[PDB]
Amino acid sequence: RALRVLVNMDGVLADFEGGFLRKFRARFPDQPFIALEDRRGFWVSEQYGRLRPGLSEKAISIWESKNFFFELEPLPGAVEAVKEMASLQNTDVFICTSPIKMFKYCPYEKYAWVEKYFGPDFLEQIVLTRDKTVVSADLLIDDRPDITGAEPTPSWEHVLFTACHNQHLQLQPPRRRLHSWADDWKAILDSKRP
Amino acid sequence: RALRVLVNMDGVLADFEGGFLRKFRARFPDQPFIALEDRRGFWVSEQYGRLRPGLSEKAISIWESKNFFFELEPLPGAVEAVKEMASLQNTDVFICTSPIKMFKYCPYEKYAWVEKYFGPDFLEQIVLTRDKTVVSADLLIDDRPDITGAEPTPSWEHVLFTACHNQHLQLQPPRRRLHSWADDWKAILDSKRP
Ligand SMILES: O=c1ccn([C@@H]2O[C@H](COP(=O)(O)O)[C@@H](O)[C@H]2O)c(=O)[nH]1
Ligand SMILES: O=c1ccn([C@@H]2O[C@H](COP(=O)(O)O)[C@@H](O)[C@H]2O)c(=O)[nH]1
Ligand SMILES: [Mg+2]
Ligand SMILES: [Mg+2]
Repeated sequence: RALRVLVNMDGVLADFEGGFLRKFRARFPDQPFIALEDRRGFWVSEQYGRLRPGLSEKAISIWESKNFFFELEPLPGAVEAVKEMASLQNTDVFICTSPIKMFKYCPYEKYAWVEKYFGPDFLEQIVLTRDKTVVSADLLIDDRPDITGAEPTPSWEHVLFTACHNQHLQLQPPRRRLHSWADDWKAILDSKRP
Repeated sequence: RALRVLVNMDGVLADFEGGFLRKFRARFPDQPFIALEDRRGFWVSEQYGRLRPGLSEKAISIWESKNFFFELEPLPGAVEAVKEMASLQNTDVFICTSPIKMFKYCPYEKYAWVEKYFGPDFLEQIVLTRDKTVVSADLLIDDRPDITGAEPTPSWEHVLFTACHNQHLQLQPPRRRLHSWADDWKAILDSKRP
């Protein structure tokens, strides 16, 4: 009865691409890097691995480091939009995020980040999972183009959230984008309501 | 097409009740405690709060402490059963667990625990969520009697896993139990297959 919306964290709420580039450049000032305009494909590490030998492992070391997730800046409009979305009648919002393989800091810092920006009561809305297809909802707003897993027919419509790495991608009809949080996300939600 | 089974962690895989009692008694040897045979109701803290003033907060302090989740012993047969279950043809297993409010240690230690007992490749199968009703599957094996959330009609059948706190409960037909991991869990799975 309530519309359920899954909102991805990295690349949708949290500025993973920007934070990564900044910290990569600072730690490795003598290595080549990929400017955001030149990013292509979900996997940062893979593009860096193509750019130079040993660069994938260096890239990985940035997001495995303590404070990487906690110190990510919110994307413009993301906190305000999600707060408003959650407050709408007949609308349930969950933050759905996939932790990295190295688990020392990432889960903890993602909870801390959500507490920081959305408050203690929002922690109840976090779902941490590597497989988003087993989470049921009406909508999933997520910057990754290919979302697959154990469920071959997920219940959600995946709305692609624009990011540097996907901005040039042609989608198969009838796949839809949310171009930024300034774009009209209420229209997208409303299209799914009775 | 593959049968999907959600297996709860505390009280099903990990011996939360036993670990809690042991550590409570050791930390607070002068306080009254609740023997496992006398446990009633999901909420440990609530029963302790009825037992004596200030005991709820003392109980909470045990599972908020570092190493509490990591040091939980597996329940008898749980690791062997879940390993076997995951290896079955046409069967996908996810571990579905609700972290406590205090997030400093709990998420991290639950990942570490799953790595310890099931190996690195099993980390992909963990779902951390306060709301299990938004995770879709054929079966949920979980020791908590009342499993509710944002989805009024979850896709799973909830099979109640016996625990000290629920062993006396009469369920509404046609709700079903798994009495322990020595009980015939394959029959329960098979009952859900085409
Ligand atoms: O090349 C990459 C790019 C992203 N990620 C990880 O993928 C997950 C996606 O996070 P979210 O967008 O689901 O929040 C993050 O934990 C991020 O660190 C990688 O492991 N490798
Ligand atoms: O009185 C209680 C009893 C259990 N729990 C918590 O409920 C969650 C259930 O874990 P799981 O059975 O979903 O793995 C655990 O994080 C456990 O610490 C409480 O907060 N209070
Ligand atoms: Mg993302
Ligand atoms: Mg449990």
